[PDB]
Amino acid sequence: ERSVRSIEQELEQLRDVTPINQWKRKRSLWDIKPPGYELVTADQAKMSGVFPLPGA
Amino acid sequence: ASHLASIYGTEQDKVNCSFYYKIGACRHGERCSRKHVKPNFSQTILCPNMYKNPIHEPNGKKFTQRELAEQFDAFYEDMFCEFSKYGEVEQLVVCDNVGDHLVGNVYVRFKYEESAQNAIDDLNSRWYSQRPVYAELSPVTDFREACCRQHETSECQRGGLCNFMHAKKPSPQLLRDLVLAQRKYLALNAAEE
RNA sequence: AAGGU
Ligand SMILES: [Zn+2]
Ligand SMILES: [Zn+2]
Repeated sequence: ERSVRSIEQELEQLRDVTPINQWKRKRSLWDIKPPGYELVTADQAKMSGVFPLPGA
Repeated sequence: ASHLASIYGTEQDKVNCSFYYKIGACRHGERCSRKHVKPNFSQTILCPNMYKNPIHEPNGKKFTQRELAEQFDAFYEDMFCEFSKYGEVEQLVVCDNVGDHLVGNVYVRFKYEESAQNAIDDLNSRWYSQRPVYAELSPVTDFREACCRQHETSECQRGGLCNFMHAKKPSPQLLRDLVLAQRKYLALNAAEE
């Protein structure tokens, strides 16, 4: 199959590129919860009304 | 005479909302007189009010122009890398508007429709920057029909209150490094079979 | 309930 050949030609081409699953994010703000909300899920916080959208 | 003319999704359509069909967000929201059709199958997802531009903060005019560019690149990198875990990302758009319906809106278009559905099912239970993440499917298909035309050249006289997307583009170095990194991640998940 | 066809 030429599918396996079309992959090895791209992997050797992308030798000096780091894959996206191995990017070292220095200051990622994901999964950071406010102080006190360690036991509160994201669904319970949106329904509580303490975190409303600018529309509401 | 080759095809019938339609007015669906247009500003002349008086039952469908043209602004929600093209931009994915209307200034009236759920109180609008015209219909906002929420798609069940879509490639584009919406995370309203995710990008908080420091310029619109009390202590957020203390940064210089070079520091502001690196801060937005850190945000765009933090978005593209996390959204890539839900499949292939075709385009990432960040809105720099001030209207309550388009302030800090983040649109992400995946290649497959199943990739977008799995994203909203996981983002609605996660957090970002001490705030719960709102995720929903957006009917936006072509961003060219939703971006402000007078904003690409010079600036729009309506300012931040424009009803069209004032997309804040990142640095070309980061955008190129993200596309090359995504193809490498997808090529690595292909030589397994 | 508009600027966008
Ligand atoms: Zn509307
Ligand atoms: Zn504008």
